[PDB]
Amino acid sequence: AESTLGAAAAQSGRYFGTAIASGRLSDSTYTSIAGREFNMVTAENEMKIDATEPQRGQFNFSSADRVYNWAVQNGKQVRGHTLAWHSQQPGWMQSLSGSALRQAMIDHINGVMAHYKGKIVQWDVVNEAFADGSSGARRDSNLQRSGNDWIEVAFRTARAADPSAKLCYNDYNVENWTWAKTQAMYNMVRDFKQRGVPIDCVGFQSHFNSGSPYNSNFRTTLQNFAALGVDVAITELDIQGAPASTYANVTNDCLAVSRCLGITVWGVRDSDSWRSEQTPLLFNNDGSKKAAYTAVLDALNG
Ligand SMILES: O[C@@H]1[C@@H](O)[C@H](O[C@@H]2CCNC[C@H]2O)OC[C@H]1O
Repeated sequence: AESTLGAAAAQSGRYFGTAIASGRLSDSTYTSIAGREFNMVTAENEMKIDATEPQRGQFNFSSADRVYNWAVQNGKQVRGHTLAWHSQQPGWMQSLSGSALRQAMIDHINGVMAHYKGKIVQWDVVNEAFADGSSGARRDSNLQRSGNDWIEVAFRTARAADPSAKLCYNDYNVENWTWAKTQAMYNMVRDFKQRGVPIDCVGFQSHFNSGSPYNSNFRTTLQNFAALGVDVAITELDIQGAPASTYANVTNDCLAVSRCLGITVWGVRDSDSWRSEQTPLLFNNDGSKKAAYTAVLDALNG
């Protein structure tokens, strides 16, 4: 048994990660708790399209490198998030459509992956391409309006740019095996594997709440995607109210699936959360451990 989340996960060959915000790297409580507890880092915002390419052709890795360098200095690996997404696009990309947008999407993947070549274990190459609800349709965005092949082209571009990186598709509301959105993602990955589209991993954001609740069939979802020949990862876990029971269920689901690489929670303290009002993380505002922290650590330790 180990006394910290990352070390506990590492005993079964897994990681335990968090999202890191560069502007908070001067906060001593934040940096010391995150340093101690996690062995994997995702940049919360700094590796997104707008942050990394604020003007077309003009990259800015200053804040991204602050996160990457903090991670490596503190003994963590890094998940890159995210190369192609409808949200947080810079204005210049929002205005593009069609073939011009396709070229800009490819150029953006190539430039960011070149900067980090060989240094990023997993990339969320494409994020949030499915619509919510019963349709299983693609989300409407400039990217999707450029053609159904946007996702496959992003993945082929990424495979050529950095053959060492594991290439992930990441989404939310895709954890419950019975949901239409989950099945749409399953059918896409299955099709990609049939047609030779490079995809190595699927990320399950795991933003659980009353409208999108945890279900024990998450373990079935994880198993069934692993059986397609991809790794699986829990990428942005948070749980409304932070119940200990659900936090332990999720942890045990990952521990039960050989190709589940690890778990990232989407922040450190409740006050760091994008959904702080839902008190959905493992640490209190003062940095003390919540009941859910103990439940996770115990589950990791068997
Ligand atoms: O700071 C906020 C981030 O936490 C938020 O991150 C997204 C959560 C949902 N899945 C994708 C993540 O990038 O993005 C908005 C930002 O304001």
